[PDB]
Amino acid sequence: LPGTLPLASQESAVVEDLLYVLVGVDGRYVSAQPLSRTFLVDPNLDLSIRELVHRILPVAASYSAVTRFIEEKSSFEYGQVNHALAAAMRTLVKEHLILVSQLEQLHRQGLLSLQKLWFYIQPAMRTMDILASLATSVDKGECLGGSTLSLLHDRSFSYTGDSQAQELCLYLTKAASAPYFEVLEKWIYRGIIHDPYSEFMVEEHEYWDQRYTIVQQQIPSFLQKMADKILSTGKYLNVVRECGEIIYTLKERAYVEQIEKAFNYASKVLLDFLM
Amino acid sequence: ITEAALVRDILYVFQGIDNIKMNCYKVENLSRSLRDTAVRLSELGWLHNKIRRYTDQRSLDRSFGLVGQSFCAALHQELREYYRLLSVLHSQLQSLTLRRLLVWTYDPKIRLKTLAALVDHCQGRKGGELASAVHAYTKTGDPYMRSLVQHILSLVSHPVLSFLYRWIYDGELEDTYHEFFVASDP
Amino acid sequence: ITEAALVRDILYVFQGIDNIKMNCYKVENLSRSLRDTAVRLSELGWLHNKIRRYTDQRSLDRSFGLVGQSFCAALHQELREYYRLLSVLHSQLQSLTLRRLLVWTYDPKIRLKTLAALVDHCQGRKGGELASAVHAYTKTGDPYMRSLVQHILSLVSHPVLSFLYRWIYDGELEDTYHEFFVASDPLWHDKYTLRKSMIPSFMTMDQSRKVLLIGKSINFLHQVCHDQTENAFQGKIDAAYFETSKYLLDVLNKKYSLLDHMQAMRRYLL
Repeated sequence: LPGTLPLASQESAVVEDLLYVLVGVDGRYVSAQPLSRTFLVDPNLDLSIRELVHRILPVAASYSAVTRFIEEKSSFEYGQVNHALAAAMRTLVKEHLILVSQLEQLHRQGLLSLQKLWFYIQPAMRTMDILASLATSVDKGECLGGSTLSLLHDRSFSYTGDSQAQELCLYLTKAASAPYFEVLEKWIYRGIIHDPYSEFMVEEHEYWDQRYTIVQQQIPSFLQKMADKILSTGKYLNVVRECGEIIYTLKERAYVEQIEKAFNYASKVLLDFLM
Repeated sequence: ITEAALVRDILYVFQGIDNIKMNCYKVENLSRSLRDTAVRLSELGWLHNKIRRYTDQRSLDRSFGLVGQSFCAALHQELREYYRLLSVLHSQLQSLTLRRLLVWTYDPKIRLKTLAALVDHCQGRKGGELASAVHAYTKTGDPYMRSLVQHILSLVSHPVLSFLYRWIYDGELEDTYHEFFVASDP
Repeated sequence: ITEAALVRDILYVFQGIDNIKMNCYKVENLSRSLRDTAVRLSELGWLHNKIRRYTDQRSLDRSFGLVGQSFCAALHQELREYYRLLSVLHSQLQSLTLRRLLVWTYDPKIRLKTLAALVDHCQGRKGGELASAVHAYTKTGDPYMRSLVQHILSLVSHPVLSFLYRWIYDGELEDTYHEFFVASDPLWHDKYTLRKSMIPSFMTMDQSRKVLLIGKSINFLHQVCHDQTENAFQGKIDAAYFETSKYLLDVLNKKYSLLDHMQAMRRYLL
């Protein structure tokens, strides 16, 4: 019953109630509604106060999307990329739970006004707005494997002037690509293709142009320049085997050059093997 | 009901011992903002009960083999640590609150998840067929899980590589329980 | 109506949320010595609504470009601070009066008067043409404004400098939206056009023909030749010129002997 409570004091009830909705647990007055989440505040609350509350509604709603997305992305079938994408997307959720703890401990001394809460959470309103946009654009068009590593390379190009959401989308793609770049160092420096889930750009079969064939969808779209030298590098390693490190960087092509240094040897062992 | 009283019972529900009683730990007053976090906070205990029944039901019968022991005796080194965390959390109750627990117990909500779901994938497997199930779990990619299960495999696959290094250099296979893939005929 | 009640609503009109309602914020009793200062103080909100609409309306469509996104972003770091002032001010209310707000909010009536008049001078400008219309606000002299806008330009030149440092050292221009002043055509006479419209004001028209020539010199060195490899800003263009071009002749005289054909084309054809 907030109608019987004064203005300057009832604010101390919303801030400690609103400090829980940002975690996922429901609240006392500002409740959540069943399922993109919609919220309900109060019939008898200051109209201006309700408008101010609405301003803090999106960060929570942008959090109830990433949390649901993280649990789902643990499926083994989703590929070895939609996995490490969900792990590196979890460390930020941990640091978002630390930022809500530091607020409640600062709320006990009463030093936390309603307006103060609105500012403090600004680094969180920008980050949990980036991840709630990838989590909703990776599931819209079903992506798994390379097509989930392309989206993290265009959504990192749009923020060319943010310099703050461009450090983030570089931290994800740097961690959501270690599994992919660990099956590649087996297909170039050797001939074996592990790829338990169907995600790699090169699949095999069972007279020699149908043995290994490029799959067009699962191309990282930043290796699209060398989609033919990769397939040609391992292929030469197998017609000899049955007879008898890479890291991702932006605006630096240390891996594009690293592939040419092995394909230029992959042929010199087979061509010499036939002469 | 004070918030401190809830912090007193939750530190027990993390173990199996039950306001909070026993499949969800239905709590039974208090405000809605408290019941929700308790129900979503007392999930470690339910997971703990699941990872405890297996390492107690199969530590009873003597027909589980030699691999099924190094597995049932490697689910304990990953439980003493979960008993060290409960030690630390109890010393501070004398300050921590509900919203402070969520960050404390956000990581052991995952280890207590893989293990609680690693003992169901391998239920009736004994001998080497159990050391085969752990290998399937490795193909996950998640750098936190693939680094955990790839350690339990390094303990479960020690007895298997004990017969192998015996049946290769000495040719004397001995397993009253049929585990090794080399079956002899009397 | 008590004076304290006015101090309660004004704290909200500073944001857009409306006694004081919504172009002036006409207030609707009380004494004349109160209504006048309220209308004077509320004119900070009407400056807050206009800047907020531009960042919001253009944070919706995805066809505003790369430089445009930076300008919209550049208007939020200069709004969180306006969100911090509203915070500290409210705490004091839980004493301050109208005769006390005027001095508190005398400075953020200026920053909210350059920004609310910087988003109208550049309305339909996208790409580099926007980074050239937020530079035409530096010729002002006012030491408080020329040191504010000359920072948003620093956060609006980063994207323009990005491409340039790409189209000079690698010759691979990529902009789905047409922003860079080097327009390609899907190898010397055509496929390169100097866009007269999207040249930033802070680059002289001659400097814009030394980048279109360094980019072309490297793009042509890869495909056809079949080979693969402020004042400090002006020195960077010339450093990228007196090295790339001097190398283009070496690969065009040793791998193709361009000169040995001119002499041989005089002996026989002439």
